[PDB]
Amino acid sequence: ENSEKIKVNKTLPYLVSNVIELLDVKCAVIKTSTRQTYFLPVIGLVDAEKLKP
Amino acid sequence: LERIKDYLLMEEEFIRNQEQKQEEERSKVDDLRGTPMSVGTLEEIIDDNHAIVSTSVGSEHYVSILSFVDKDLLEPGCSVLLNHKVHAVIGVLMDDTDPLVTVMKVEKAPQETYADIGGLDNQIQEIKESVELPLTHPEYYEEMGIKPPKGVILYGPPGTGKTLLAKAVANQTSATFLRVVGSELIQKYLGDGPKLVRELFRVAEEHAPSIVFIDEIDAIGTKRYDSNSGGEREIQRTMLELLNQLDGFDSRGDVKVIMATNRIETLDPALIRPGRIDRKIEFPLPDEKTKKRIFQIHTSRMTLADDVTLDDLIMAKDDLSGADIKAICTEAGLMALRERRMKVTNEDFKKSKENVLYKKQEGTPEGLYL
Amino acid sequence: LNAKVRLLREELQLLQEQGSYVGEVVRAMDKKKVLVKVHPEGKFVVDVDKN
Amino acid sequence: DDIQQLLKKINELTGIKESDTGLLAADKQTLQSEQPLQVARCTKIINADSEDPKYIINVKQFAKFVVDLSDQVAPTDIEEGMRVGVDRNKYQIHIPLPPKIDPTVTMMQVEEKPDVTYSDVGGCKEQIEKLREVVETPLLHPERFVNLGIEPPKGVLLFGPPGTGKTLCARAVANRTDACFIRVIGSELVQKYVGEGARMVRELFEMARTKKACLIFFDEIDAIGGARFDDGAGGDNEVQRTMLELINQLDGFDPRGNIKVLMATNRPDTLDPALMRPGRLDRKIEFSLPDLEGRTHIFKIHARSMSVERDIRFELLARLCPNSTGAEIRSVCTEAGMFAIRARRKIATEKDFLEAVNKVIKSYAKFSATPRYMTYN
Ligand SMILES: Nc1ncnc2c1ncn2[C@@H]1O[C@H](COP(=O)(O)OP(=O)(O)OP(=O)(O)O)[C@@H](O)[C@H]1O
Repeated sequence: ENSEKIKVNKTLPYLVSNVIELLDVKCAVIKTSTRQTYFLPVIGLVDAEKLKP
Repeated sequence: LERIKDYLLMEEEFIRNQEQKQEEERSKVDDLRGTPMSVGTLEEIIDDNHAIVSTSVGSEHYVSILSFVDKDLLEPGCSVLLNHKVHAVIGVLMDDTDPLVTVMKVEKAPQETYADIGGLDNQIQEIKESVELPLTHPEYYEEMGIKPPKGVILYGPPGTGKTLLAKAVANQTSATFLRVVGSELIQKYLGDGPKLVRELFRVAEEHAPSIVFIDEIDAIGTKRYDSNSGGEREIQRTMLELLNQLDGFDSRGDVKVIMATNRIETLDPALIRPGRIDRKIEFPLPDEKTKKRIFQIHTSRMTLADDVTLDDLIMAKDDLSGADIKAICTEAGLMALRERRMKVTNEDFKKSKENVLYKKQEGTPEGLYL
Repeated sequence: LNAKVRLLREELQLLQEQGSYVGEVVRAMDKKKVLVKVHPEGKFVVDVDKN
Repeated sequence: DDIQQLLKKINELTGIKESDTGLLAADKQTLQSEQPLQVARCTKIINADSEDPKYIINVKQFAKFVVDLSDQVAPTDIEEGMRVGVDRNKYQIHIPLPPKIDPTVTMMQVEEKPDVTYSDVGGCKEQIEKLREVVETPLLHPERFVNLGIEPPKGVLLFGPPGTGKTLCARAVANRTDACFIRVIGSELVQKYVGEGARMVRELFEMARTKKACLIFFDEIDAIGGARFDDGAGGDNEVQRTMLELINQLDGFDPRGNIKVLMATNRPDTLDPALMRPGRLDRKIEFSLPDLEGRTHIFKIHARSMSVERDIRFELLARLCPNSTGAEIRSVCTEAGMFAIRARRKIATEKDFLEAVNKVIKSYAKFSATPRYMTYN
């Protein structure tokens, strides 16, 4: 998982950007720098509590 | 029935206009160039031949240039052509001006020389010395030491044919004629419209001797009044760019401006100043002698009865414009056709003047008073 | 008659082909090259078809 | 009809001629290597991290990309806040990119020198003197100002009736400036995108700051949003932001520093109050209609090139011009030559100018210039 995480951050489509909001069914909504908003059913590899809206 | 020969000449001319690769070198360039090539701005030049190129997508990757004909023409702000996929500079930069500017250029003038115009001979003299004469005989101006006047304004009441003088200039001009209305700068986008004024002038400089006609200049520049309501016309910015082009730093090279306004008082003082309009031409309503020539020219190519008295119509009614004379001649022909006479009687001309002049009502009680 | 109707459906295999972009020609140059601006993109030099 | 046939026959002959007429190593080995060579799209670095650098770069509209350095690069060479080129396929900074020149701002710089001496401008010695110590003497000899401990104004506004000579003086300063002269295109500052022009104004000052001692000529200040009605409609909101950006960069929180600003306006009243306020523009050099000594001098300079009889009296001609701008006086000289050309006399005479003086002023609908009223004698 760590090797995939390193490759994805390095990859061009990582698109790091702020989370618009935090949701629970544990979920997140992220607006990428491309200005496209995506809702992820799983909040992500990083801890949900650690993540801040 | 000589019309058939004339129609054939027109069709043949269109056919002539319609009828207007290296074994290895061209084929190699054809392979090098993509089937689709996208043209984009050049931002930076690098000696390695990989030069940054700006694009609508903004991919500015340094890209190699391999132009067989020449690659030394690259300059900042040049529109380079790039492959759709590789994005390398394909070759010599595309060199075409904006489409709106292309429409203004005129290659054919329908009217002939100053012959059709009658009684504006003083006005013809001024336009010729400013426009036709400097090009035909440049030596006279140099010997005098005078630099030829480059700007003219034609101001007159409606229907004095200020445009006719401009059409006549187009008929006999070495210079490329760009015909742009003053009301053709309504660009909605903020900016763009002042930039279009810059575009028209840059093309004129590119074509070297050029004559610019701006009919109805009242719309582009009037008063330079304050924003007031705060709508902000932005037209004042457009006029200021024209003012800059005519005499605002640098030089105008060899471009001559002809401008026509029904009302000259409204026009802002800065635009109508020596250095932007060195010579000013006034078209007055035709008097008697000028009317005689115009009436003859309009009736020259129509059947005329001996009975008709051209002098009687001109002397009896005073105030009719040169255009009004043409309308009387067209109306008189229609009046005769009603009686099925191709020939035009004096009676027809008398009826015609009355019909054309029915909308012109002027004056109040200023009769007994003075 | 049945062959004709099924052949029309075989003709409908054409609907699958992707539509060509619609663009306005800014100007034309010689050697089968035209300058056409794409409707949402930028100027493209294109190779004219034989037709 | 036969003559028309001759032209049609000529066209047919041309048609027959057209139909009858119908009946470098770069393009070689280099192309084979060039097609494989990959592209590197430009992007701007914003930050760096410890251990794996993981530099995060905004492409220019795409996204913040966490791209590692390319294998064939030096980590020290890649720097924070530096333009870089990242290959899309390899997602790494293959080569760093040099800082953007921003050529449009570079284009406005005069670069060339207009060939007009101060001698050609005439009848405004006082206006020339005022410009000299805000443009040439402070830059050429700053020591004198320092000796009195007096700072130069560092700003100038030229205003006057149209055709007075405001721009002519400005081109003359450009000829002998001995420092960068930056003529500003007013239309260029207005831009389609919101505040895109405001970004350019920051660049204008940045370019000015990089060069040492430079003068920026904002001719037609009215074009650069020189008003602040700022109404609720806010039609000029984009330009108003551009104007304010110029005002702050001009002065406040560290001003021009070494930049002298020359602004020329036909209508001074329209200019926004904040720009008019001094500090932004300390001097207010208004150009004025020339006096009789000035009117004679402008006539003499304009007519020196023209061939004329040596006995002409410019003083009489200037007197006959009651209130004439320099351009109108130039118009009299050119018009006088045109009358001589009309009569085909190579050497002009005093009478030719008098006819021109009537033509340039009286013949124009001034009304005051042409007298039908006996009223006063
Ligand atoms: N004092 C003068 N000495 C010499 N030439 C002059 C003088 N005043 C005006 N001119 C002439 O007028 C023109 C110079 O006009 P200039 O470039 O100064 O713009 P302007 O008309 O004053 O500016 P604006 O349109 O903004 O009011 C040239 O033809 C120049 O020869």
